Amino acid sequence: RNLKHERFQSLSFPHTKEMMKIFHKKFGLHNFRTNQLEAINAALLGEDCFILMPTGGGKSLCYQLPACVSPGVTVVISPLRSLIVDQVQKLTSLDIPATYLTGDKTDSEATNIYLQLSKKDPIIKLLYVTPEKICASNRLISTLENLYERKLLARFVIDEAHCVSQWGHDFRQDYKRMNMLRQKFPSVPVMALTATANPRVQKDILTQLKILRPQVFSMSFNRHNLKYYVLPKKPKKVAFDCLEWIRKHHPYDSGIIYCLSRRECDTMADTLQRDGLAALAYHAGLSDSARDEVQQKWINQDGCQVICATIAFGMGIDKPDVRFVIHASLPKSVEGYYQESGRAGRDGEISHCLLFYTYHDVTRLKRLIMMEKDGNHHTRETHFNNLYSMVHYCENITECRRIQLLAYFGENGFNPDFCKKHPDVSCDNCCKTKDYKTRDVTDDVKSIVRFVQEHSSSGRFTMNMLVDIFLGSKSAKIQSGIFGKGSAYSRHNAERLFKKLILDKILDEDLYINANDQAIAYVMLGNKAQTVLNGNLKVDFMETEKVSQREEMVKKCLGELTEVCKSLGKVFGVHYFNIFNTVTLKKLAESLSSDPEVLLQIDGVTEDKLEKYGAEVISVLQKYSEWTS
DNA sequence: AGCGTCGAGATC
DNA sequence: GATCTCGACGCTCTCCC
Ligand SMILES: Nc1ncnc2c1ncn2[C@@H]1O[C@H](COP(=O)(O)OP(=O)(O)O)[C@@H](O)[C@H]1O
Ligand SMILES: [Zn+2]
Repeated sequence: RNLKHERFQSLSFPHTKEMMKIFHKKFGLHNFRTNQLEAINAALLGEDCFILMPTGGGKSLCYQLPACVSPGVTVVISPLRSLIVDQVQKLTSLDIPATYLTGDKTDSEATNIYLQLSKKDPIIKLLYVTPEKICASNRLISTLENLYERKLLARFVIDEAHCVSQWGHDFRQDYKRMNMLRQKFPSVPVMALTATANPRVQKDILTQLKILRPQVFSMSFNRHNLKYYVLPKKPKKVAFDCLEWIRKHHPYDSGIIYCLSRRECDTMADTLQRDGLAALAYHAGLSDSARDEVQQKWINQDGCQVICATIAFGMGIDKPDVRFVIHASLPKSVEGYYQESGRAGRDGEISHCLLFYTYHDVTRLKRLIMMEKDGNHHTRETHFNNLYSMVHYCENITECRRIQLLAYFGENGFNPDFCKKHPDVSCDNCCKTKDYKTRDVTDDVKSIVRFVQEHSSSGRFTMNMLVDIFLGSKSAKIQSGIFGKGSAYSRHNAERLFKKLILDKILDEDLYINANDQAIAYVMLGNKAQTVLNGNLKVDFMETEKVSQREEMVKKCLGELTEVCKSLGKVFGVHYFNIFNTVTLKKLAESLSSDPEVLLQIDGVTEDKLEKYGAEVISVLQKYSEWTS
């Protein structure tokens, strides 16, 4: 399914002259990434395009570049004004005419937009818009209708297209009403983009939007620049480990910490602030005035380094230079973990994804499923399925996590040499230095299964009890059926081995509620236990035991350049990263050159940007002129 | 009633 | 010095918009 659009890879096309002209001089880029040239060409031939790329893939270019090289205006549908504002700010920073009708623009300002569009001489190529605006306001419609007639409606871009699927992680009703846009404007090319790896959703997007035979541009959803860590969660020193970790690796960079509840966010946020870390809580419990102040401070890096957010609310804001993302608890599913931690490092620079794990968090999350009241169906059983798939990600400490994540989406092709060919972004499992031998413990398992069967006739021994008992400890509750046999086993391997008999469907768990809300998991038996007792299924387990002077100047240079962007930001009324992105800055500093003939040969440096932001930047770069050796 | 935490003492 | 064990003591949160 990962096709090759050999037809669209040619530079022989008529538009190719002007397109490359805008690609080099307006955007300032030099080389296309995977499926970029193919997707761009296709869009410019009037084809219905469907873009599937992971975060940071390069989805923005697939519609932003065609709009610049097209008669008329491209109409882009986005789900949030926050996303819209960020993209328009990036575009206006390149002197590319664009604006938006989100709804919080007063009718007077709104009308000024409709004016520039009506002249039929519009200089504006990109018009971002929210879905309820199209649905509710028939004022917008009467404008578009005029553009269609003069053949100036270039195409309908549908950003975040996964919002149309009820099977998607972010469903929106107004996206269902997008089919009415194609009905009135059938001649107009439609383009859908998404960063969803879930194929069942990818398929559903096409079915719901009723796009007739599109060009499907797929890609490997492996996140090339994310370091995946799983770490042992000693509860109650999460904040300390986060504080310690952040200060060690990324003391002066923004990040996110995801917590299950609004309260735990406040708690996490509180602990960090009083120790001198710029942390704020972020969730739906905040007043609207508060919410706006948080995102002001976090996005612009003005008095807030870290937000402590609930998953639902954390999706609502973003910045491209998020250097780390920490999950304080255990995510509900692997797709969820992937999309959540995936939003780190959109700017393509290395970023870290830390999951704090303990199996205790499982029983908590297990009870949440039982409680909630939309209806206890055998679909909510699947919420349990996803959960088990998540634990597997955490318990698997040998197989490359990149393979594990992609395997969950069923991605085929990925080379397991990646972490080895790319040491700088290796995951923890491939980071783990030593080897381990797998042994057969069927003998040991039989005794165990027998033990549980005897005292169950729900359950009467939790995992901890069972481990203490089988470890031959002195905290053990009963020294009868298997006391002292896992004497060989450490309390690390004894633990994991017990975590692996609840993952092979060998021992299920009991969810008794307590004399209080925190539920306990008594151990029972798992269906497959007899296929083991039959003399059939075999079991296996795997016991687990200076800077140089020029390099010093680029650091100093890069330091000043960042603040200059921050200042230019407040002046031009724009986020600091919509001036120069992190990669642009990093390459500028490493040249130490003031020669514009060398600077324009760097990604992100354009004639316009080096003209209205140049003077301030070149001044700083002049100081290091005597170092460009 | 289970469960981390954590100081004191065993063990390497 | 660093990791383990024991066992007394203290806290346990139907989540998210
Ligand atoms: N082909 C490319 N060449 C150079 N830089 C690129 C390219 N594509 C994207 N980028 C850079 O990557 C950053 C984010 O890419 P973006 O298109 O926003 O990814 P996505 O839209 O998938 O989130 C942008 O700041 C842009 O400068
Ligand atoms: Zn790996």
